[PDB]
Amino acid sequence: EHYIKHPLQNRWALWFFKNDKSKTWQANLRLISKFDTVEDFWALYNHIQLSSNLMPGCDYSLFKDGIEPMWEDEKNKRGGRWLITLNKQQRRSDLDRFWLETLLCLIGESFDDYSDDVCGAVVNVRAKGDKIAIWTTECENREAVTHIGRVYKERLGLPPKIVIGYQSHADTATNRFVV
Amino acid sequence: SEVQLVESGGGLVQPGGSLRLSSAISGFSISSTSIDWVRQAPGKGLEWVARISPSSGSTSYADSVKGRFTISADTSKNTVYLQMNSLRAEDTAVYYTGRVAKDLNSSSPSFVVNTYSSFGFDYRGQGTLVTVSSG
Ligand SMILES: C[n+]1cn([C@@H]2O[C@H](COP(=O)(O)OP(=O)(O)OP(=O)(O)O)[C@@H](O)[C@H]2O)c2cc(N)[nH]c(=O)c21
Repeated sequence: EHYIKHPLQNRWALWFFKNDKSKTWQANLRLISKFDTVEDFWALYNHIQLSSNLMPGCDYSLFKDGIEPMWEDEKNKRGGRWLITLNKQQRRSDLDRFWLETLLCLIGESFDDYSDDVCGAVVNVRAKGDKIAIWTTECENREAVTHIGRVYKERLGLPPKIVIGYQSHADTATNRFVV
Repeated sequence: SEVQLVESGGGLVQPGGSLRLSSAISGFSISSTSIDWVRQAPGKGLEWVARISPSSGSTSYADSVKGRFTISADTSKNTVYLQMNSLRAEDTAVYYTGRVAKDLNSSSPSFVVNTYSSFGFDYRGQGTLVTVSSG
């Protein structure tokens, strides 16, 4: 009404995936909220369960407005992901901190001009090990992909010896880079 | 009430002058959070100025203002203040109050502003312009 919000550079949508074995993967995927301001990002993040508190087999996906969080999207089909794989102990210590850091790298456009290659990020909550990934639009764009990977690893504070991998969605559905 | 942060008290002063800034906050309690003064000058990054936790009265300051600036609070009026003594040209900026997001409140305000700048505040006012000039 009176309060003036702070526009984000991009418009965003948060998706939720509920594991129901009877349904298709696409049917289990739901858009839960759209936002495009700093205030609306924090209001959403404060009004949903932390990744660490999700039921096993569930996902959150944050994608630029108009990009669906699936391989088949025009903006994802030629692309790939920087993948962080967590062990079972890291669910309590690192999952939420790493996911929030990933969300802030996205809405804060933290890869400068290379942020234009970012489509979104996905957290997979899994018994066998949690996964966080930043999805980029073109697995051939080695300049953008290598920069995003280096800065992402810096922002997460991962030790040098924890090597993270970039996989194309084409390869997942059937590492192109590491840092 | 709707959340508002209304900063006021800015103006034009000559070097050595003083101003007292106010931020009248509505819709959340300053007794349940820290509040930061931050400032934005042309051609510069967002700069953290000072933090107060009104519940405890705990305060901290940027090296650039320590001894000249005093952050304070009136919990009953849900208002925070910045007393700015012996202002210099380099203090010219828009001054804002922000609430850092609860999920980032374990980080130092210097870390939050350096890493997340504006993105680390779940609310921030439109601020008050402070201009220190003799020429
Ligand atoms: C990201 N994703 C997942 N899936 C389906 O879901 C399956 C599991 O993928 P995902 O949830 O990312 O990973 P999991 O840790 O559950 O399993 P894993 O294969 O990595 O061991 C995958 O093999 C596909 O059948 C998809 C099916 C699509 N048509 N498009 C997707 O983008 C897509």
